[PDB]
Amino acid sequence: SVQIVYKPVDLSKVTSKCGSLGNIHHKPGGGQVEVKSEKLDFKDRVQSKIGSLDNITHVPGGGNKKIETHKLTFR
Amino acid sequence: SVQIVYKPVDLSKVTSKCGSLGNIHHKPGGGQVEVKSEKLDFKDRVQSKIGSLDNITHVPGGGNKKIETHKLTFR
Amino acid sequence: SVQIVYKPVDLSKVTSKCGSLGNIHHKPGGGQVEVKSEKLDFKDRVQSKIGSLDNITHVPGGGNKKIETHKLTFR
Amino acid sequence: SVQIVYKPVDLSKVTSKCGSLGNIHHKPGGGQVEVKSEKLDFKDRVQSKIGSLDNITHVPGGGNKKIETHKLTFR
Amino acid sequence: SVQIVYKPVDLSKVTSKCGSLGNIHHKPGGGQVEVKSEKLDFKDRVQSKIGSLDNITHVPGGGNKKIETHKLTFR
Amino acid sequence: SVQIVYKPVDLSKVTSKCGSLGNIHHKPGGGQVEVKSEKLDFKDRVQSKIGSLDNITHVPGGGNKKIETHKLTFR
Repeated sequence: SVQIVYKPVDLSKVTSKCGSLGNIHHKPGGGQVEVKSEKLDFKDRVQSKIGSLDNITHVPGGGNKKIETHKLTFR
Repeated sequence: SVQIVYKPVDLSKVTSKCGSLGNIHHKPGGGQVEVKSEKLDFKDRVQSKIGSLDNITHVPGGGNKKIETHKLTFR
Repeated sequence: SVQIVYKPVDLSKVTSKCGSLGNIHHKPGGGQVEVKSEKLDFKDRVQSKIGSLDNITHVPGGGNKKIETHKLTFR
Repeated sequence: SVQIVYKPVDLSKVTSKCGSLGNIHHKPGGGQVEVKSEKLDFKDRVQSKIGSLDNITHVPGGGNKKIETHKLTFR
Repeated sequence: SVQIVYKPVDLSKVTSKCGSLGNIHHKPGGGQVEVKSEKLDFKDRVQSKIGSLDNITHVPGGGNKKIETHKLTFR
Repeated sequence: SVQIVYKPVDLSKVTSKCGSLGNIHHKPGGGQVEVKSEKLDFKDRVQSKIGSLDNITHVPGGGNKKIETHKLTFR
């Protein structure tokens, strides 16, 4: 016969104090984008992008990530 | 015969203080985008984008992510 | 006694042929203008301009200037 | 006694042929202009300009200037 | 007694042929201009400019300048 | 007594052929200009410029200058 026991335990305190978060700035693609094209011959899929794209400005006043995982297999 | 036990336990306190979050700015695609095109011959799918796109400005005054997971298999 | 004579003469033909004037373009101030200002103290005249201004696009299909002048003094 | 004579003469033909004037372009201030200012103290005149200004695009299909001048003094 | 004579003469033909003027381009201030300023103290006139300014794109399909001048003094 | 004679004469033909003027380009101030300033104390006139300025792109399909001058003094 089989006897199995699991006792995970945690208290942890993942913390982040700030007195004053200030004055973040972000200027992607300030400048000028130009794209000329003549006599182009494609015989398959095309994807294009031009300009400012996919620009993130994440500012988590927190941003305290915490993660956990627990597997327990038996055959 | 089989005897199995699980006891996960947690108290954790994922915290984020700020006194004052201020003054975030974000200027994607400030500048000018131009795109000329002449005598183009496609024989398959086209996707295009031009300009400002997909610009995020996430600002979680919190942004305290927490995650957990628990699997328990038996054959 | 005094005897004075003036005989200016001209035929000149100031010419400009074009077969086809085409396709002029002009994009001033394509981009973005921003102007922040805090705690400014003036004790005299101010002039300001912001943006697109005073942009000319002269296109004289002719533009044949001709000029002449004639003074004739006596004391 | 005094005897004075003037005989200026001209035929000249100031010419400019073009078959086809085409495809002029002009993009001043494509990009982005930003101007922050804090705690400034002036005690005299201010002039400011920001942005695109005074941009000319003269395109005289002709542009044949011709000039002349004639003085004739006597004391 | 005094006897004075003037006989200027001209035929000249100032010419400019072109078959095809094409495809002129001009991109001043493509890029990005930024100007921060803090605790500035002036006690006299200020002039400022920021950005694209005074940009010419003269394209005289002709541009045949011709000039002349004639003085004739007597005391 | 006095006898004076002037006989200037000209035929000259100042010419410029082109078959095809093409494809001129000009990109001043492509790049980025930044100008920070703190605790500046002026006690006299200021002039400033920042950015793209005074950029010419003269393209005289002709550009045949011709000049002449004639003085004739008597005391």
